[PDB]
Amino acid sequence: GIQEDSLKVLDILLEQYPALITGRSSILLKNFVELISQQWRLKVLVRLSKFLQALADGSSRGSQPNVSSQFRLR
Amino acid sequence: APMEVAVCTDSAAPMWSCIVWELHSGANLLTYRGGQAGPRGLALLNGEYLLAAQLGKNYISAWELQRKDQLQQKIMCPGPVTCLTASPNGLYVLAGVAESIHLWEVSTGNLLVILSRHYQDVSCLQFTGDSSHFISGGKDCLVLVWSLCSVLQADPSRIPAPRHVWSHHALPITDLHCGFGGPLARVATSSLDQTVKLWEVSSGELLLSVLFDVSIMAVTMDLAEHHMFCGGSEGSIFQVDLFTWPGQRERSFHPEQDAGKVFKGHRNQVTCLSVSTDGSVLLSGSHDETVRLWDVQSKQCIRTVALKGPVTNAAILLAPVSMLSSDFRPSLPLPHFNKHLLGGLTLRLGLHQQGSEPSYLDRTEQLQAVLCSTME
Repeated sequence: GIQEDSLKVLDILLEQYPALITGRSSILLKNFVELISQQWRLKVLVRLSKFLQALADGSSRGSQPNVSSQFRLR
Repeated sequence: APMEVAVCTDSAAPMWSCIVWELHSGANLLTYRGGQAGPRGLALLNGEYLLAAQLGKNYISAWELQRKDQLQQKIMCPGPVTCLTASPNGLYVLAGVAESIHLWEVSTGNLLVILSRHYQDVSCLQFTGDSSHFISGGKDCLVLVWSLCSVLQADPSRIPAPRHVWSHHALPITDLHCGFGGPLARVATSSLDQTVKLWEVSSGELLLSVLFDVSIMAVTMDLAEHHMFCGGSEGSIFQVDLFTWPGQRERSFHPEQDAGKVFKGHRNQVTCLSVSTDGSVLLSGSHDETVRLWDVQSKQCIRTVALKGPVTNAAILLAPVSMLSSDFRPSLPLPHFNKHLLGGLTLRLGLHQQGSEPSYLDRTEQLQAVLCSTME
């Protein structure tokens, strides 16, 4: 019950500032795997797709010399 | 000093069919007698044979350079020949039949491949100045860049495809000019939609889209790509300056100056242009039965040689040893050009070392070494 309470919180602030949720994700993706590793698993998957959609939506949103080179001595 | 000639042909041919007259003297050098020529249908082969197409008929004549009379060899094609072009080295003769791009070989005489991608007639055929690529364009508003390597060593069951498909025009093409180079050259295709575009043959990209007022029917460029003399459908010979470069990709002529960059004096179309070597006299044909030389530096006429009937082909060459000499029997006879699709090379050896003979000091040193060795 504690985990499902926190899981609801994630859907709350996801709507309002969807861009900045993906900044410090790192750990959170693992946490989704940790609990799962039926119906309880289903409710996790509802916003897990919304979670993965956040990265996709967040990340998605002659006459010039053309002489700049990308070779670097490093 | 070198010698510059100006090959001219007329579409009526009452007496002559290809008159060669000196540039700065106006005197005749060589004439030829035979059937009428064809637009974009003249090409010197190896500097020895003057092949020419035929207007309307489907075959190609062949004149030996030092002979006023037609030879008995006639290249035959299964359809109306439209344009012809011989490769600069002289190894390959390539002609266009209806929509096909029939390709021959001068050495053996075979017919290697018959390429066929245009959807309508082919009305221009040019070879890049090192005979590595040949650009073909036709009345389907398409300009294709083939490659002499891929279209020769392709499997009989591989149907070779063009390297680049340039489709930006909206009306039939009329002329091309492939500059020096090879895989670094630049093409200057021109269509009937009042545009003259300069492409790149290395990557295949547009570079310039000058839009004129009247339909362009001939484009030529200075050998160093300094000027782009685009003909007109009314008589004017417009001139674009590629080294001033206002700095855009889609220009327009009237904002690009006027009345000081236009050759005038013609009364009909100009389906012929060619710039001399140094770049100071421009030769232009027309449809008003006149071939006149210009003065590109000062936009003035020099002479107004008048042919009979419309002018089909006109260009300025650098007179080879053939025209200067009086006999010059050709090195190799023209073979039997086949008309059906297919080792045995026919060539003269001992030409990769011409002049690589020992010098005087080398022979003297060898003789002295022999003497010294004999003394010991």
